[PDB]
Amino acid sequence: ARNKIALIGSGMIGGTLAHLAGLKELGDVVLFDIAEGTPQGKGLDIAESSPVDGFDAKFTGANDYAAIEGADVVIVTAGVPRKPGMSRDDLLGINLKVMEQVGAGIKKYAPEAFVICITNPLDAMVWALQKFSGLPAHKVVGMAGVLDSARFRYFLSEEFNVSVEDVTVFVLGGHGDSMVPLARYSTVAGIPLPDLVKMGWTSQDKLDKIIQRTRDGGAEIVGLLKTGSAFYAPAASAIQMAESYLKDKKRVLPVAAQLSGQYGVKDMYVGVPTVIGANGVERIIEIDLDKDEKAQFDKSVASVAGLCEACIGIAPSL
Amino acid sequence: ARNKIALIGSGMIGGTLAHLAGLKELGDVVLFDIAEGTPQGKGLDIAESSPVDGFDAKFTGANDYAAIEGADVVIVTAGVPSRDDLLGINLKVMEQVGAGIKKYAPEAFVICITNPLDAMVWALQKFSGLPAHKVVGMAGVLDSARFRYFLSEEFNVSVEDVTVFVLGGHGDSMVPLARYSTVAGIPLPDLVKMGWTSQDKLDKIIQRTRDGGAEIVGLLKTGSAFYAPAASAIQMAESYLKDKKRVLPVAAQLSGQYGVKDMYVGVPTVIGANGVERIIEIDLDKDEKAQFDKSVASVAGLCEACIGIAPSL
Amino acid sequence: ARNKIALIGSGMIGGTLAHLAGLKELGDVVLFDIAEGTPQGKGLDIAESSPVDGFDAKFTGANDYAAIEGADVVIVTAGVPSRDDLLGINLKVMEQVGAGIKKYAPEAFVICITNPLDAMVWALQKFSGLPAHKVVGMAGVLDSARFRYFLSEEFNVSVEDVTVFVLGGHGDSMVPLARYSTVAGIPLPDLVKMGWTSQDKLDKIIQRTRDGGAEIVGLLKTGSAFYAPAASAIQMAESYLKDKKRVLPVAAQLSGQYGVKDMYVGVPTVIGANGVERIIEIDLDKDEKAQFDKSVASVAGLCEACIGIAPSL
Amino acid sequence: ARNKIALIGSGMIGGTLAHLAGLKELGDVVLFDIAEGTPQGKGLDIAESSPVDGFDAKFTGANDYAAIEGADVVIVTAGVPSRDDLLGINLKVMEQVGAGIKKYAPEAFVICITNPLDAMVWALQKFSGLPAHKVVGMAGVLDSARFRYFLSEEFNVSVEDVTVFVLGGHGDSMVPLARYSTVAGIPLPDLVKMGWTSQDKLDKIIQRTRDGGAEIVGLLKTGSAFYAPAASAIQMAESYLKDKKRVLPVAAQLSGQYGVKDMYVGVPTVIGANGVERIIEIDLDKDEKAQFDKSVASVAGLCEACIGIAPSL
Ligand SMILES: NC(=O)c1ccc[n+]([C@@H]2O[C@H](COP(=O)([O-])OP(=O)(O)OC[C@H]3O[C@@H](n4cnc5c(N)ncnc54)[C@H](O)[C@@H]3O)[C@@H](O)[C@H]2O)c1
Ligand SMILES: NC(=O)c1ccc[n+]([C@@H]2O[C@H](COP(=O)([O-])OP(=O)(O)OC[C@H]3O[C@@H](n4cnc5c(N)ncnc54)[C@H](O)[C@@H]3O)[C@@H](O)[C@H]2O)c1
Ligand SMILES: NC(=O)c1ccc[n+]([C@@H]2O[C@H](COP(=O)([O-])OP(=O)(O)OC[C@H]3O[C@@H](n4cnc5c(N)ncnc54)[C@H](O)[C@@H]3O)[C@@H](O)[C@H]2O)c1
Ligand SMILES: NC(=O)c1ccc[n+]([C@@H]2O[C@H](COP(=O)([O-])OP(=O)(O)OC[C@H]3O[C@@H](n4cnc5c(N)ncnc54)[C@H](O)[C@@H]3O)[C@@H](O)[C@H]2O)c1
Repeated sequence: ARNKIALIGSGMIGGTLAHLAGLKELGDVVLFDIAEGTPQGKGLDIAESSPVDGFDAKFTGANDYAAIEGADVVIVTAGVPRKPGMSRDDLLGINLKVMEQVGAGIKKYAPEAFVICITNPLDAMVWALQKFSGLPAHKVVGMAGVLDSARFRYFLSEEFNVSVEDVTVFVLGGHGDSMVPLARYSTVAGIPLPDLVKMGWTSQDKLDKIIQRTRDGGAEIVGLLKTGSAFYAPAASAIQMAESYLKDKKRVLPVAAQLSGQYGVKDMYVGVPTVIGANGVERIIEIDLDKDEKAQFDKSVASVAGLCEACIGIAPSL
Repeated sequence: ARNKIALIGSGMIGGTLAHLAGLKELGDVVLFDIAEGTPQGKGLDIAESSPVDGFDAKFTGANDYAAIEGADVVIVTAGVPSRDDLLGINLKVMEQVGAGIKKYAPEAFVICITNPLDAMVWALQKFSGLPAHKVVGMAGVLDSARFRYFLSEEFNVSVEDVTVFVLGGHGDSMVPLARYSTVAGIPLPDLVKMGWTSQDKLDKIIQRTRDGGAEIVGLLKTGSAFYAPAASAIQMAESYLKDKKRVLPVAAQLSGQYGVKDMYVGVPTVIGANGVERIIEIDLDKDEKAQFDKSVASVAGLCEACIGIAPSL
Repeated sequence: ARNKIALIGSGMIGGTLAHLAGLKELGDVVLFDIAEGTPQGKGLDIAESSPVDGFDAKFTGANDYAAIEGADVVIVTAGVPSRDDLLGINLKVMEQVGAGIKKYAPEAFVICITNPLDAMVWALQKFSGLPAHKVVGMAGVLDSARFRYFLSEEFNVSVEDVTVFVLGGHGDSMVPLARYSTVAGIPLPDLVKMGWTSQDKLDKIIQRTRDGGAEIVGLLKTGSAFYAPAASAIQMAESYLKDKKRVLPVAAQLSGQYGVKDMYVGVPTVIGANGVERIIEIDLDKDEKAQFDKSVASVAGLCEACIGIAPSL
Repeated sequence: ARNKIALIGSGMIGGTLAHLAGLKELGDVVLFDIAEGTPQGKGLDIAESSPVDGFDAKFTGANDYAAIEGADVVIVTAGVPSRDDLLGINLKVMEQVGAGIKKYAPEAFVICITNPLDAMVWALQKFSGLPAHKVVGMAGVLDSARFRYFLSEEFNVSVEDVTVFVLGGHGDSMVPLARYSTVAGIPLPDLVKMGWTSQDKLDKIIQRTRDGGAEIVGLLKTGSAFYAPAASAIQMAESYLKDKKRVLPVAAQLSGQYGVKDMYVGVPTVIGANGVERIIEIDLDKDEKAQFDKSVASVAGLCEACIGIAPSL
């Protein structure tokens, strides 16, 4: 029988996840949304594209959670944006409620799924989502690092004029100010960035500007598109996480995972390097940070706790 | 020198074309549009996604036609969605696009998607002045894709083992040939005799193909199909770039085949490094010929109208 | 957990099978053989190739059947290349492989490539006791692959657009159906009428497909074909593993279809997660029916020769 | 047109190159060899496989160098498995191969695989007289692949998340840099501290990488590795053909970098549409410098023996 992949949210990222899941033959897809028609339409559109490329996959649009029954992977993009100066508490209120509905859906119909959360704000929403759903935490993760890592790698490849395949980056934490990059564990062909700077490939000021561009990467795309946000690279990033699970690949990926002691964090979701295989998060890799790195990490973890506490405020259920 | 692909139009189809061209490593990509920001944002988003799968391609977003200079392939989705109003709006778009290509990409293989397809690609090759064998319209591959998918469902077999044969345009102007459509080489009428489905059901599947575009519009509400149309045009671009010589149903200029001259019609073509290298002229029976003729006459009308807006044609 | 694919025999075909399974990411691979060193060697070599393209798959070489335990797919190329000496040697190999499969991989989909194919797959399902819908032989896809390749060269079109239809086995036992072979849905006889080729040329192509294996042996001198056969089996494996429901010519057990019972014969099948899910039974004309029966009678003879050797059957 | 890839040598490596080149749609392929039938047979066998997977590529087996005319990439495996006797035999081959490339493919990117590699590639570019930035030796990619595979097993992670950095050639001439080899950006020496492994186990993996080729020869008994060597050369070719600018360890001509002039050594290179577009010059510590200089000295030694046997150089 084929793997089944449910996508909870059929907006621009949802649709892109479906298309990539077909192209890559990851299994049958269910596109779920509250909007009537959108998931049916995209699903059929993608299904109609399939003979051109030759992949055999079912695409079902649904407005009911029962459609996701037995899904091997669920990818959650359902939620609302920060439109445009609405409150920070307003946002959390709407998306926490969505995390509660989705969490009930998955618990009922797809309890054994590997769940990948994309909904913002990520570190909090994925934390709310595993509490609300009750799934084992090693089976519920947030996508954030792979995306930041993709942007950073892309910018470095431009800066150095080498393949994106030969750039490696190491990032912890979440997006924006919460990102904690390690330049010293980032490389071209294994040559660490500091050594590349020593050799003149680029300057420290330029590397810093590239790191900042990475922090602001989501907002840059918003600024160019105006009416929506990034969907191609976010979709690609989550599909890479799903693929590592489906194929038991044991990729080492930066993902929002539940820490239970590591880096001195407990009962919370933080962007860390994880090995993702057929049993979800199989190992969380604990590096030995230096004093500056530790400071920035502890600052990032504290900022995420603050958000989680705001969520407990609005939804004390948690 | 990488191949260069220019996408004129950075809407939903344009973006999907760019993503596929990236994923399939077809070359560097330029997203053109009149709307500032959109091409640039989609291009950067796709570029940023590239480390994930590891394709190396440049994605440039542009608002100036000069950006398409030297493009090996150009895919045109520009246009807007009164019959003589939409024609006049879209003809003017073909006019600009034609001028752009003439100036900056004269050696390109050009694939037109803008509706109404047969009239638009016909106008576009006149406006651009490019050799007709290098200017084609995508329509058949999309209709053929929908029809195969529906048959795949009905018969519960792989999409890869269904072949269908279509002439003409979309909707009422489509001319399918059941007898030249098959599963593993067994023609549809033989499949019906074997009990794989009924004629009534086959007829409904043909009708569903006719209405296929309107079906997706009714489900999406705010816009139209873009995955299957994007995939269909990429297939045509890929056959050119790789000199594959696939036999694809495409809007091409006929010059005597099927008794048609100086007109674009959906016909079976072999597409290779030289563009349209061959047009296949099949022997239509009486009823097929009548359907094909009605279809060509209807394309003739749209063209006559276009002449009566832009006498330049 | 990943799919597991067990390859019984690690010669040139087995190694190619392993490499293709790797590149296509069909799952973990077990190479099995008697020759010491060989399977462990090719497995390691392929494994060490894996970081280049980035596929993650285990390659285990083994000289003992226990390594194949729980295989989702087993592909058997084991055997040796007088007629009653060939049947005797390979019958004994089919017996050893069958008990191996019975003991360790009873739920596997099994694909037999050992010659003479139609008799050995029939022997293999009897010895193994596996359900028949789960034991098939590879022959039709290989013949069909060659035939399509020759036609693509003749017509100068993509291999993707040529479909051929073949029943029976290799050589003189092949029964091709020109009327169910096409280019983009146009049957070969109709392509002859358009002047794309002649009937003489088609006949030579058909004879070339009958002799296609001997041709490669005649070029190589010291061995036989392995790339096309390997690719052919992998397509079969893949349709099973991905539940594609491709319609493929395969040696399958008939039980009434075409008038044949308790015998394996090359027929069109639908291959999906349950193995052979349907045997397609087309309406043969009088001459096809006669050619089919002659081919079936010939296979009946080989099987009778086997029962005389191994009354177990 | 399509890219053209000429394979000089149609043994096990050459056939695998041709298979990979077809599968990955890198272009048309010419298999060359002095042996009659072999290249024709492998070419035909692979071509006959093409309809299964659907790649469109021509395969030509030839026994005359004129067949390679116009080749964009040439991959040389020609050769033979007394040290001065081996150098004498294989230098003869590089002279003949050099003469054919010079006459028929003077604009090719040439990838040399024939042993002993750093001497033979050096010799090949002198005999052929092609620009040095267009003639390279494949060695480092293969060592890097084995090394990354062994580490991937060691730590139970994807092969895609291991990076290794290697200078020099094979065996004792290899100069790995543990500090520039990683999992997910974490260097080998730090992994030891974090207790993921021990220094003693790293050392064994390094030694295993040095003996990797001999390890495969021991398992196969009667030949040497061909899957990983073929994958490695294809990666290099592909970086040229698709202008990827991959950072690959390759035998390249140094002209000052690392203190070496007019000699081929394994170094980090950026390979793009112009061949070796950059040679990366890292900052070696004193022990790495001594290791590297010892390795370079042993390559200079071989080149001198070569001049002994062929003063021409
Ligand atoms: N984490 C990251 O790295 C990252 C990057 C980019 C975007 N995002 C986030 O992804 C989310 C969506 O992305 P998008 O571009 O598809 O936006 P979108 O608004 O187009 O998608 C949201 C979809 O969710 C549906 N929805 C709304 N409420 C729902 C509910 N209660 N139940 C089920 N479905 C519901 C909507 O109908 C809509 O189709 C946003 O929250 C955005 O911030 C995250
Ligand atoms: N032939 C077929 O089978 C087929 C199928 C589906 C859709 N279509 C057609 O494809 C076209 C585009 O589809 P879409 O879904 O991407 O719509 P879309 O509106 O999302 O894309 C059109 C884009 O073109 C731009 N545009 C308008 N005028 C322009 C100009 N003069 N120069 C540059 N850009 C201009 C718009 O700003 C917009 O971004 C439509 O005409 C549609 O009917 C054809
Ligand atoms: N059916 C077809 O359409 C078709 C086409 C081409 C070739 N073939 C057949 O493919 C088969 C193998 O081709 P190849 O390239 O692998 O040749 P090969 O000799 O390289 O492979 C045969 C392998 O089987 C092993 N073997 C021998 N006896 C065994 C036993 N009792 N148990 C287990 N293993 C045993 C050998 O050690 C050898 O490694 C041949 O039988 C040939 O006739 C079939
Ligand atoms: N440098 C590396 O990293 C590396 C790694 C592995 C193997 N190798 C070497 O690669 C070479 C190829 O190995 P293989 O598996 O293909 O061996 P093989 O013996 O199977 O292939 C050699 C082929 O070259 C042919 N040949 C001999 N002399 C020739 C000539 N003058 N002109 C043209 N063809 C000639 C032979 O007929 C044969 O078909 C071997 O020399 C091996 O030592 C190098």
